[PDB]
Amino acid sequence: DPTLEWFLSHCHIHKYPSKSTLIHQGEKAETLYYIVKGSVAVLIKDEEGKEMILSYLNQGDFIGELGLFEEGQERSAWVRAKTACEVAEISYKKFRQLIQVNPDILMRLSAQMARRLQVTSEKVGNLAFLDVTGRIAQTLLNLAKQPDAMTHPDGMQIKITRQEIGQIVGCSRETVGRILKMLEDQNLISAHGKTIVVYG
Amino acid sequence: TDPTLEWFLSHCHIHKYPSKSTLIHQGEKAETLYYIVKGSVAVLIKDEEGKEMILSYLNQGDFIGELGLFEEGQERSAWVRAKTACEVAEISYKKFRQLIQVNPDILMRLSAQMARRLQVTSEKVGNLAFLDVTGRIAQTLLNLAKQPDAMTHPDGMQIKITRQEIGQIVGCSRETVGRILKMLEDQNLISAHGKTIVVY
Ligand SMILES: Nc1ncnc2c1ncn2[C@@H]1O[C@@H]2COP(=O)(O)O[C@H]2[C@H]1O
Ligand SMILES: Nc1ncnc2c1ncn2[C@@H]1O[C@@H]2COP(=O)(O)O[C@H]2[C@H]1O
Ligand SMILES: [Co+2]
Ligand SMILES: [Co+2]
Repeated sequence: DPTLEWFLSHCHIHKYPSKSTLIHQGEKAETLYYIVKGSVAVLIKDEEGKEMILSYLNQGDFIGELGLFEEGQERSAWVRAKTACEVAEISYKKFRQLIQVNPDILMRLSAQMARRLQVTSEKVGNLAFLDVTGRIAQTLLNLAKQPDAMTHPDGMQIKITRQEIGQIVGCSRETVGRILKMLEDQNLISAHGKTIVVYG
Repeated sequence: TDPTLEWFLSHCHIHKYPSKSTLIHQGEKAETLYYIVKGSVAVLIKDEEGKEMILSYLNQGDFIGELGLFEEGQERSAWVRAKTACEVAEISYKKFRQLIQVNPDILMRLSAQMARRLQVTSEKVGNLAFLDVTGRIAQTLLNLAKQPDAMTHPDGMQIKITRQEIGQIVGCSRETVGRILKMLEDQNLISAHGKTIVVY
């Protein structure tokens, strides 16, 4: 679509190696990103320093949008490259100009914000309403739908550490280990360390 | 005076909702957007058995029902309940989308609110994670003792909050809250005197 191409023509490209940080929580926010390639993790850290993965974002996702709409905003979270990342970046000042030229670019941005509120709202509810077995089950399904998932003779294969899962659902690495074992025993997955096949 | 808002409002029609009435039911097909002209509401989600978690309080000046705007056929993501007598302006998504094309500033106003809500709800995820209901209640009382209208007290800091309110913050039953406060008291973390609590 030409709207996106137009948008990108006003951006400039940065490349981020896997594990590098694109955005630090608390920074003054002045620029918008769009993921051209790769994936990032959005992270926050509780009052006792435990890291918490709010979301993964992928090709086609905007980042750094939350600071755009009122003056003097700080970045609300850390964003770290999960894989080699290529991102287009544009100043808020410039983006505001584009918005006036073609409102559709704001529509696409706002649509992702709405989706994120829906998703994050469900996540907070599940923290109270779902047990860790349930949260991990859902997470495994979600990861199987991610661009880095691999089709498998037996289903969809994912690569992920117990630590990462713990940071997603809010539990210890050991808890994850035990629950992965249960889900296996329940014939929902087949574990292989940092390699898991999800059935469906 | 906000010319942009008044223009938008001229395309709306007004509804009056009595205190405790439900403006929006989770699951209903979303086709309209609201703007609160007067009053306050609570946004809540519920587990299969109907236990409530409050996500936000919204009041005069806030949009509600915005999350289904960017793609037809979505369901309301939460319940919205009137806390006081409420007057809301309502408009179809179809009409609102036309306004956006005429003047994208109306979408900017909306998006500013979506962005604040995502930050707030993300913070709630970080707050509730890695804790069970007891830990969540302990944390909740500790945060309230740092809020504006939290009066000083010889033993610590005195706050006023009901069991139902606490339960809605952490997503548990008031029965559960009651049990937990008694223990917290026993463990010399707090002193509970009805709707009044002193946090040490
Ligand atoms: N709950 C969330 N879901 C998805 N993305 C988020 C969430 N919270 C923060 N972000 C992203 O992380 C970014 C951190 O910088 P910004 O606040 O400017 O913009 C933020 C969003 O792009
Ligand atoms: N996390 C949240 N914070 C603030 N408001 C919310 C949140 N989740 C849902 N809402 C509001 O509740 C509404 C329910 O209907 P909609 O999904 O159409 O639009 C939603 C928002 O207006
Ligand atoms: Co740059
Ligand atoms: Co109506």
